[PDB]
Amino acid sequence: GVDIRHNKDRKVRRKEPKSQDIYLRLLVKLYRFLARRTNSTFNQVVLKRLFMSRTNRPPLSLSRMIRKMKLPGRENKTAVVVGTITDDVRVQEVPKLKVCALRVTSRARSRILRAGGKILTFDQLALDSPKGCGTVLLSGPRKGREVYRHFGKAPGTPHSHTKPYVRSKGRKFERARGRRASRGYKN
Amino acid sequence: TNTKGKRRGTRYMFSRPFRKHGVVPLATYMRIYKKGDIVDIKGMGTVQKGMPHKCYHGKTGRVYNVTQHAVGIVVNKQVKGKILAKRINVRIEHIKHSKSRDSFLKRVKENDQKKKEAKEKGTWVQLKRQPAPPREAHFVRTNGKEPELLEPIPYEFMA
Amino acid sequence: NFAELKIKRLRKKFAQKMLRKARRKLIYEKAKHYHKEYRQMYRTEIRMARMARKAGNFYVPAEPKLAFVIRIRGINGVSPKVRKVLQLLRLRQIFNGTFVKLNKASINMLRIVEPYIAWGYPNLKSVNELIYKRGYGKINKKRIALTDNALIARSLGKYGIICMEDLIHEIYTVGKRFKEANNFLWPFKLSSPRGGMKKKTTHFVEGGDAGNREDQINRLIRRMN
Amino acid sequence: APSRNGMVLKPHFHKDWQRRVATWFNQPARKIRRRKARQAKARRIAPRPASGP
Amino acid sequence: PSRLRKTRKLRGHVSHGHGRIGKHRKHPGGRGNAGGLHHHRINFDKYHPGYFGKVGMKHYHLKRNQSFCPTVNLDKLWTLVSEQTRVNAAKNKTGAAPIIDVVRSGYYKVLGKGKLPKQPVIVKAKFFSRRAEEKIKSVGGACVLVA
Amino acid sequence: SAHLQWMVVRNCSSFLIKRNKQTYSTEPNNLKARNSFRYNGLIHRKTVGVEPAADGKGVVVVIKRRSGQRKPATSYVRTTINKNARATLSSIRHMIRKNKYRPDLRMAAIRRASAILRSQKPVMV
RNA sequence: CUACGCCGCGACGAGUAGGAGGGCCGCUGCGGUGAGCCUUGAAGCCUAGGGCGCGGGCCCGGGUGGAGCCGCCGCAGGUGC
RNA sequence: CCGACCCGUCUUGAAACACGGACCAAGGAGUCUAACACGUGCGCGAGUCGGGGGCUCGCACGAAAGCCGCCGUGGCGCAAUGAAGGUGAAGGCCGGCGCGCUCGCCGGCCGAGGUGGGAUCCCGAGGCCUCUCCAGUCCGCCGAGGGCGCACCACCGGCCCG
Ligand SMILES: [Mg+2]
Ligand SMILES: [Mg+2]
Ligand SMILES: [Mg+2]
Ligand SMILES: [Mg+2]
Ligand SMILES: [Mg+2]
Ligand SMILES: [Mg+2]
Ligand SMILES: [Mg+2]
Ligand SMILES: [Mg+2]
Ligand SMILES: [Mg+2]
Ligand SMILES: [Mg+2]
Ligand SMILES: [Mg+2]
Ligand SMILES: [Mg+2]
Ligand SMILES: [Mg+2]
Ligand SMILES: [Mg+2]
Ligand SMILES: [Mg+2]
Ligand SMILES: [Mg+2]
Ligand SMILES: [Mg+2]
Ligand SMILES: [Mg+2]
Ligand SMILES: [Mg+2]
Ligand SMILES: [Mg+2]
Ligand SMILES: [Mg+2]
Repeated sequence: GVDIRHNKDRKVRRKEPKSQDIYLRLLVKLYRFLARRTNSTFNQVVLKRLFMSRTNRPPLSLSRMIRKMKLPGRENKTAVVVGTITDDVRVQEVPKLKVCALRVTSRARSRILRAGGKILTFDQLALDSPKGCGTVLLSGPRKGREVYRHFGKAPGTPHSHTKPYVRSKGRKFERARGRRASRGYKN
Repeated sequence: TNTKGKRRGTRYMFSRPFRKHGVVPLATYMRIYKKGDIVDIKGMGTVQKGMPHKCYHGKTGRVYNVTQHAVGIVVNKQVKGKILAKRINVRIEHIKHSKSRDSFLKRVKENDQKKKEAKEKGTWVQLKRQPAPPREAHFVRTNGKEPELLEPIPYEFMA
Repeated sequence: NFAELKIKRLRKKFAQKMLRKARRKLIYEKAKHYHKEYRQMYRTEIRMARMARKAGNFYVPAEPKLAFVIRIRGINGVSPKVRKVLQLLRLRQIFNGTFVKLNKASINMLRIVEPYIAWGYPNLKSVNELIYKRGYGKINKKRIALTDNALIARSLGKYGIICMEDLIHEIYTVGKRFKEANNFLWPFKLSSPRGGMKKKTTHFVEGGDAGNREDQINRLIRRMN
Repeated sequence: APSRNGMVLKPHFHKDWQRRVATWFNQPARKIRRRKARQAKARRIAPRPASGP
Repeated sequence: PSRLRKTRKLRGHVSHGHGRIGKHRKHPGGRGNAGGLHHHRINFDKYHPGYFGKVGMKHYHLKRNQSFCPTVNLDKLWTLVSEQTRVNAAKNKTGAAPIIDVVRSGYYKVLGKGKLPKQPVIVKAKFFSRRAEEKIKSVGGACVLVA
Repeated sequence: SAHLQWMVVRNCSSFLIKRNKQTYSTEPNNLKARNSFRYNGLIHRKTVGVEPAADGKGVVVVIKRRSGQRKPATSYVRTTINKNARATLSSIRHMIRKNKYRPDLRMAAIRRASAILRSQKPVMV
């Protein structure tokens, strides 16, 4: 025998979309060809983002996309997001944007098109720039989910600011002993 | 079964060396500790204030805070199967500068000079220190003397 | 345009033909030069001791700088310090072998795994037979047999090692790129020693097989591969 | 027993709840019966508004 | 779908995924939140601090309708009216500002998170915050009160 | 689309036969009768099929016209070939290779026609 | 080239409690599909009959029996001793 | 001929002088509901959800499916914090005046700050071309360095409640 260890042999990663959506699997087929047959690492990132779960493909708001496109030297570039683009009613002036997204909210769609923008699907993006040249690969906030407020250290430990799992928020619900110096301790 | 006293088992660890009792020499109060420099935590027993815990005796850490009569040190203490960076306040009697880092700074100062000097004047020189190499070939002369014969000696009962 | 593109292709075939020919002549001449260098090393060691004995003095030869380390004990029940050092020598299996450049750091690593290895100083014939018969290359994390010179050239040609003769010279005479050439060598998977071992559980100097045998490792190699 | 993080739950099922369980398989039949009675009332008050005063 | 569950795979394994040593017994540790202060104290202290004890004044007959007062920030303010309303004010040569009645949209208090576009507007509400009125004033608007 | 309709019926189809670690497919225009995107006889804008004739002599080579895609009544053009073995295969090869009509099915169609023609000559003892 | 497909190269393979994946392993019922099977013999049962699969199991011949049964895509379990 | 102790089981240790098992057939044990938590799939997305009600030949299937929108009441989310009265999340810079008093009146713009990392993307010296050359024609590839920096991490500021 050999003096090795087999507990890390199988790398745990998505090698295909767990979805059975055929329109998704078709452009997974397409970008699997583009990643293999070109030297562009853009196609590789897009391909592996097509396998990711919905929690790993968070939505990108309209305000966040406009902010990233406003950065210097990013004009006349196609904003590419592997996920959903979402309208933001906190912005008032939507510029002209050429944008390729996996899915666009029907209200975000109208505002972009009204501002003279262009919307592409990923099959139109391949014919546009197969190597992903002149694109800005954006992403939604991965940790912007309610679950991440609960993750981290345990709530009853010092210097931890993680949200406890409580059925209700009120002065009767998990606030006395361990939460103030007058009832036991505070940490 | 063992007690949890803060100074259990420090009978010799915190005691003074033989014939080294008395007044604390005052150069130990004139050392300058900035932030980020490397200190060794001894923990002498003459001064009972600000004593390091016995687990940090002999360990080495890096200063991060400097107060009137003490420093804060980030020192790694291994707990079971993990290592975590404790932050302890220790009075300056119980520490001293670590000579390991002081010599490493010296080698760097010599390195940057050596790079500039040699590159200016044309040739390349070795800066990485190598481990001890195998001994080279050399001629060992006899100087006209035959090497002395050695034999094991007969056994005899000493005492 | 068929005629012109045909001639352009035949020009590129011929240029490749010339370049392959020129690389072969270089390989031939490097090996001829290495043969001259080796026999110079052999004659010089003899001559230096020869001239010392004429004067009545001694010629202490230069200490060996290359070793071949063979694991001789299995993987069952090994202390954690020995297990770690053997993994650092890439000896994870019984009757595996590898070349070790010798200095203070490596020698003290050998002393720790002393009961688990037999090692020594291989001679030139040992280096030839191991690389030629049992020589594999770790190319792209795979164990690819060294059946063509282009395998070495694509992975070690940037160091000047572009043939098996270059690899053997780099290993035998411990060159600047010994670490890269040696790490490129997949650890040698030798057979059981034909004719058997004396006793694997004791040091060589006490009628066993473990520990260091200075030049007697070559006798073991002939049986092992 | 609690296991790692979780929510402190207080299920109100300590009181023999299985004797008093209300099923709604008669809900579609109840909607039909109500709709029928609404119509019958509407025919009974012929020109008056069907939804009442 | 019971066919997709662990029970269909644990046939033939005698312990049914619950161990041979410690087994699957009825209630080891008590039922429910048993022993939250004695033998489950570590879990309660670690994950639910503040669980034990009283804090604050108890108030009988709390009517949730009396304290009903939903809030809307300044950034979502302009969405309470039509899209036509805002642009008509912005291109209006006359400095006639529109009226936003947040009580009509279901809010009572106007809070001051975000920023407002540079056009005056009259905002009607039951309550304002200090920074909310400050920012409405800063764009040339007006803060008026209702009941 | 051929690829879209393939993603629908690659596993859920009435013509599918999964049996004995094999997978066949029985739509009318499937040369080699195999469940494959290349040989599927329903999803492509242009397909070719070879069948025996109504009588027990000759073949009927059928091709899909390009215009009436959604009009299955007229979507197929059937012609009968009732010549000797060598002249028949030349007509099928010319129909496919010369017209550039699905050249990837040239050899499958020729082999299928050979099977049909050989299945029509009298059986031996 | 059933791209959920096919091919190439290298390394490796112990396992209780336990976890996970695959199952063209198996039972029963439902929605589809097989212009499916069947009194010219279904289910069931027996068999020194022929085979397949690592295996769970399955197919086929012979006999008895005398009226129902199964494959594939999904769905649901009072589903394997 | 070689090997070969009886399974199950609790056990540090079972072939055990430990317990159950004479044999065969049939039956026979992690189910359902409720509540959470996390993961994944789907629709819509600062929204979302009709689940209770009503309307459609009153009903084989159909106790299904479809529709409502002045049925969205309501739930959950979009705002937190305090025992509570209550309060409640915009900043960056250039300028003139007090005193640019550690600072107030404003203007102008920009619209969540900055540092270190950071996939991807952009610019790019100089190279890779043909029978050859002095002279460029149009784009293809490699590439020193340079630039904007997604998500995320560390840190430093900033805003809200006590
Ligand atoms: Mg093995
Ligand atoms: Mg293992
Ligand atoms: Mg004191
Ligand atoms: Mg042993
Ligand atoms: Mg022999
Ligand atoms: Mg098991
Ligand atoms: Mg059993
Ligand atoms: Mg195994
Ligand atoms: Mg059962
Ligand atoms: Mg027992
Ligand atoms: Mg016992
Ligand atoms: Mg036993
Ligand atoms: Mg006994
Ligand atoms: Mg007994
Ligand atoms: Mg018992
Ligand atoms: Mg008995
Ligand atoms: Mg049974
Ligand atoms: Mg309904
Ligand atoms: Mg409401
Ligand atoms: Mg940053
Ligand atoms: Mg901060």
